[PDB]
Amino acid sequence: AYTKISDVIVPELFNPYVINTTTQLSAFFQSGIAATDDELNALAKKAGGGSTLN
Amino acid sequence: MPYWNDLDGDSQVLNDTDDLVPQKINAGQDKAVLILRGNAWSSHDLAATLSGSD
Repeated sequence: AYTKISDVIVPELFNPYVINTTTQLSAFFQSGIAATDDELNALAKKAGGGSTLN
Repeated sequence: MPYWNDLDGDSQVLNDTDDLVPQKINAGQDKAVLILRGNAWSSHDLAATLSGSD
């Protein structure tokens, strides 16, 4: 009568992973803050570690 | 088909006399469906030769 799809075997499939980025897109740049001085530089790099000057 | 949701979490206070802890990743799932349709309809004959066209 019938070979009747019931009998034959049905495989499955996959495909490689893909990244998905959850996002609250967040900037609030550019604004304050930006555009640094060099005096805070003299508070940043070694030598003369912090805390901050006056 | 799968996916990897992006990392997130709070930072920690970098401080001596204490250490840090790692954090983790996940995976996710996706599906679809395969569908199929179709049909067939007849014609007549003698009515075609009687009625002036096919």
